[PDB]
Amino acid sequence: SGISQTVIVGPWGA
Amino acid sequence: QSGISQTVIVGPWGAQ
Amino acid sequence: QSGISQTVIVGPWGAQ
Amino acid sequence: QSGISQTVIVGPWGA
Amino acid sequence: GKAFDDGAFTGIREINLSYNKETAIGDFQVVYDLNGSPYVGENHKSFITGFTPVKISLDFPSEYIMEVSGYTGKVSGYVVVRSLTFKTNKKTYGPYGVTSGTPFSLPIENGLIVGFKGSIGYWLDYFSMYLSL
Amino acid sequence: GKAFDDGAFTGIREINLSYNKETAIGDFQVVYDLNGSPYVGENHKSFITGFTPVKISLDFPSEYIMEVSGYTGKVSGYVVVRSLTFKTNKKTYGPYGVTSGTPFSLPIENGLIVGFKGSIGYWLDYFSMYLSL
Amino acid sequence: GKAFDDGAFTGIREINLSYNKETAIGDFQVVYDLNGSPYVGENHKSFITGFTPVKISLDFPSEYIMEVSGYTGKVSGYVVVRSLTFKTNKKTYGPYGVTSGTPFSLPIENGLIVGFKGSIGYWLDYFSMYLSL
Amino acid sequence: GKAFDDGAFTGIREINLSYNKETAIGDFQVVYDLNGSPYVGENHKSFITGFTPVKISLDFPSEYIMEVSGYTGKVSGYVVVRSLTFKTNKKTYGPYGVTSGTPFSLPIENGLIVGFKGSIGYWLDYFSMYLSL
Ligand SMILES: CC(=O)N[C@@H]1[C@@H](O[C@@H]2O[C@H](CO)[C@H](O)[C@H](O)[C@H]2O)[C@@H](O)[C@@H](CO)O[C@@H]1O
Ligand SMILES: CC(=O)N[C@@H]1[C@@H](O[C@@H]2O[C@H](CO)[C@H](O)[C@H](O)[C@H]2O)[C@@H](O)[C@@H](CO)O[C@@H]1O
Ligand SMILES: CC(=O)N[C@@H]1[C@@H](O[C@@H]2O[C@H](CO)[C@H](O)[C@H](O)[C@H]2O)[C@@H](O)[C@@H](CO)O[C@@H]1O
Ligand SMILES: CC(=O)N[C@@H]1[C@@H](O[C@@H]2O[C@H](CO)[C@H](O)[C@H](O)[C@H]2O)[C@@H](O)[C@@H](CO)O[C@@H]1O
Repeated sequence: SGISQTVIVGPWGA
Repeated sequence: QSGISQTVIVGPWGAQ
Repeated sequence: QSGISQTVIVGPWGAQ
Repeated sequence: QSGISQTVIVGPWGA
Repeated sequence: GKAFDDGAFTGIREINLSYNKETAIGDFQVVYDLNGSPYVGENHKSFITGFTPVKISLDFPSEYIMEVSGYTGKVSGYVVVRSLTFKTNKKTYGPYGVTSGTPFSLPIENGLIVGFKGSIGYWLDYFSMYLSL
Repeated sequence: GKAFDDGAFTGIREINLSYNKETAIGDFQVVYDLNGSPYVGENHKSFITGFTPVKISLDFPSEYIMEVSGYTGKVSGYVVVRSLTFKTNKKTYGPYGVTSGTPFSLPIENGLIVGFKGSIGYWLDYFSMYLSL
Repeated sequence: GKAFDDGAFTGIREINLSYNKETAIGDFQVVYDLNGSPYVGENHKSFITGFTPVKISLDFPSEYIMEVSGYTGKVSGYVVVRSLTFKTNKKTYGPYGVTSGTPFSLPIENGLIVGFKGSIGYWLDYFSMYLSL
Repeated sequence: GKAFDDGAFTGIREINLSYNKETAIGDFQVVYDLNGSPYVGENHKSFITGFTPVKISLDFPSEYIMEVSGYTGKVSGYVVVRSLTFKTNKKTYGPYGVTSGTPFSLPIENGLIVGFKGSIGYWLDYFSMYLSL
């Protein structure tokens, strides 16, 4: 894919 | 600017 | 897909 | 560190 | 609620939120840094009103978030974000909303928050943070 | 206690730890992946004994940690990590220790835990994680 | 020449450049992808005119650049970027300009070009690219 | 030839190679940094002998490669890497081998070479570099 990835933390809540 | 590669660090959880 | 960490890879220079 | 996100930069090519 | 995803940016310039002590977080909007240019993120508004407005102005680029903390809890039968706190290398912003429910804390040793995503209905249902070096 | 820092690796193959049902987490050791090969990390040991050992052997690379949660609390006048839980895309390992005090939670929507650092005295004082893509 | 730095984005949607069959590359502009939306970058114009314009429209996000190659050489006593070729997983776009002087090539095995910086006087003096996972 | 991949590390302490001033690059092996300690990477050997050895010992962490340049060309009907030059922030190492064929240049403005992969037959067939912040 041509979409740039980033580290994601979460979710917090529901 | 040094020759040591870095990474994201999350924490610390506990005594602070 | 896997629990193997990834890195930016540049090349190859040379054959293929 | 600072508040600016960093990225790998390759180059420059030319002058 | 309505899901949202601001995506990834160069950094954070300002956080805009709202809260009610009796409920939870109502508003969420971020002014990001984009390659040196401030970028006004989409306004993630509550479906309702009666919120106390908060503006978190950061001394970008020297001032950056070292910790995001807060509380989740049940408000009208929904598990939502009740309280938020933002700690920088300069000061502590918050707590904004009551410090009751389940605590959560994301301290940072290396890297930065570069973006937000989540859902807003009556209140902030959930959120996630984009982290980068 | 004594600080430790394993540094950054390519992934996680195994977690070896020990706990006490009345106190906290004691010893902490990781078998890392280093470029498709196991790398035995150093064993971070408590200054005391009496802990129950646990081996979290993972089906690397198909199995990887998605969440790390636990509790922080006071034991003999010291704030320590009382309990840990590791949820992969395949199973929940834990809780191990004492499910009392302030909870904490690290869900990861994108990226991996590639290393640990922290401090151990009589018990695990604190810990941090290295995250990478 | 006049330096530019578009900074970092989320990918590439379109490249607009101009060349002269006798000289080098003149104009350079990128329609970048930003968090799922197109983001029209600054037009980096040459100090002169008489250039042939070319639009490189990408089938984003399925189509992405795997290699950037070209030529650096001397035009009127200046080392400039004389030629440029954008190679995707679907098509080869080029060469654009004069394929004379010294070749350079950036093949990508993993990662993406997410930004451009450089300098433009009468011609493209030099350029760099931001690479991200 | 025989393919190889050392994967990713924390930096580079030393590069040990061999060349024949008549043909190309032969043997290639790297001493990496892994979390502050040296890690002797596998020895990637040439099928043939008669190469001039070279030890490129880096003043790690303050000295790091800022550019890898060289030449690719035909040797006995095969396409190989004929010469290599390593430019650091303190010194210039090389060229080593034959400075004939097609030149290539990989300068770095931001980030580090953290690993190598390639192939060795009678000579270094090709090579790729792991880049990281
Ligand atoms: C009209 C609307 O969008 N409803 C909101 C609620 O949304 C629901 O939230 C639950 C949470 O588990 C679940 O995701 C449902 O799919 C979703 O419709 C909720 O967000 C509340 C509280 O913030 O406000 C609205 O009523
Ligand atoms: C130094 C040592 O081995 N003693 C340990 C204790 O460490 C102390 O921890 C406190 C935390 O509030 C503070 O950081 C002190 O500087 C440090 O010496 C402690 O970790 C306890 C129980 O965990 O016993 C240890 O042996
Ligand atoms: C005023 C100006 O920038 N002139 C342009 C040239 O710029 C010079 O380029 C050399 C090249 O190494 C050097 O960087 C000088 O500092 C710089 O002034 C050059 O860019 C040419 C060719 O494109 O165009 C202008 O004349
Ligand atoms: C045993 C072996 O692989 N032989 C070496 C050659 O390898 C061949 O190279 C071609 C290149 O187009 C292709 O990759 C083949 O699959 C491969 O077998 C070659 O590397 C030479 C020179 O370097 O040495 C050996 O003979």
